[PDB]
Amino acid sequence: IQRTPKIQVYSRHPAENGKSNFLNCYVSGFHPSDIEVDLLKNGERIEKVEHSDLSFSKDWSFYLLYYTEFTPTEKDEYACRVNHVTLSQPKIVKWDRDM
Amino acid sequence: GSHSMRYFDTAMSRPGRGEPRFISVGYVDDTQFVRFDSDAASPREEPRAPWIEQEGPEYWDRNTQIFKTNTQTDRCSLRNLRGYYNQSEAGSHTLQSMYGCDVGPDGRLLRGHNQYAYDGKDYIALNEDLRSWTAADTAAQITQRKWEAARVAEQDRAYLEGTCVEWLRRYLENGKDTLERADPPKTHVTHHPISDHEATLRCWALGFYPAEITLTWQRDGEDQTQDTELVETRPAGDRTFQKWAAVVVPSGEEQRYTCHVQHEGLPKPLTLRWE
Amino acid sequence: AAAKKKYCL
Repeated sequence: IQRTPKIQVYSRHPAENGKSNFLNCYVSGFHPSDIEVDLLKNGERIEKVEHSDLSFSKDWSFYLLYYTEFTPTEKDEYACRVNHVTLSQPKIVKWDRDM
Repeated sequence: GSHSMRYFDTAMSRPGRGEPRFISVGYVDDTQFVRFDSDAASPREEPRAPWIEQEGPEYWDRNTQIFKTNTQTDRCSLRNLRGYYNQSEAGSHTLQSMYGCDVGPDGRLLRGHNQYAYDGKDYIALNEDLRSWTAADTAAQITQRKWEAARVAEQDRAYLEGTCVEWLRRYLENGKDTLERADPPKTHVTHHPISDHEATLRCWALGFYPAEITLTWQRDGEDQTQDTELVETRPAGDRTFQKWAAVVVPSGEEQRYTCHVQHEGLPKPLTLRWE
Repeated sequence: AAAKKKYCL
C-alpha cells in the first residue's frame, strides 16, 4: 500500500520582487518515505538545497520540507520537481505567489 | 496550555544497500529538538533546538547510547516482521514508532503513547491504560504475546509516567520563551477573478505557532465545508506555519462570505471579509 | 536518560 505525495511550493515570507527570501517545497502525505525533490529556477536545478529531518504525521504518512534562498523577480520562474514510487514521471509544481 | 513530547522513529530496510537506516526525531509540540540518524557519518543524538543545547554531555552521551541500541532493536524488529508476514528478503519495508506523553497546563500527565506501524499500517499500540496492547492482526499478536511474557508494558508505563513527564516539564521550563508562546496568525483575504461570472476568495493565515488552527468560510453564516479548498498546514521554516482556505463565489456576492479563524495565539477569533 | 529503551517486535 502506497500514498502519493501532496506538494506545495511557496515562500517563507510574503514575496517582494528583488528582496531575498526562502523558497519552500513541502511534500507530505506520502508512503513509503523514499522521495526525490528538486527546486528549479527557470527549469534548472538549484544546487544549494537543504531539507528537514524525516518525520511523519499521526496517520504515519511522511513529510519533508526542502528549502533554499531565493530572490523573486518578475521574470524568474521557480518550481519544485518531485518523484516518488507512486508517480510514473516527475511531477512539477510551479511557484505561484498567490498559493 | 497543554503540551506533548513525542519521538517519531522510522527504520527502513534496503536489501543490497546495507543495513536498515534508523532515524529518530524528538518533538515538543511542533518544535523538533533532537535527531539521531544511523546514516550520519558519526551517529549521535544531536540538538535541533537552542533550549536543549544547555543539557550537558551526560544528556548527549546517554541518549546517543539509547539510540544506537534502538537502531539494533529496530533492525531485529524488521527481521522478525519480515518473518511474521512470510515476506521475501528482496523487498524494502518500513517500521515506524511514535511514543511520548501529553501533559496539561499544570504539568500533570494527560496520557501516554507507544505505538507502531509496519509498511504504513497500524501494527500494535499500548492502550491508554498503559497496561495492555491492541494488536492489528495475527502477526501483531505474536509481538503482543512476547511483550506480555516479558512484561514490556510495565517498563513502558514507568517510562511514560516518570521519565517522559519529568523531561517534558524540564524542556518546557528551559524553553519557556518559545515553547510556551503562541504566535497568532497574520491574516488577509485576497480576491482573484476566474471569469466574468466568478472569483476566488482566499483566506490566508501566516506566521502562526503552534500548527493547530481552524480556517473556515461561511456564506450567509452557513459553513461551506464542501465548497472550500483547504491546503494542508505547512511549515514556513522559521518555526511558524501557514495555511489558506479558498472559495469560488459569484461575482458581486463577495460580501456574503466571511472567513473565520481560530487559534491559541489570538485574543479573540477573527471574522474577515474581502477588503 | 530522556530517550526510551525500545523492545524488539
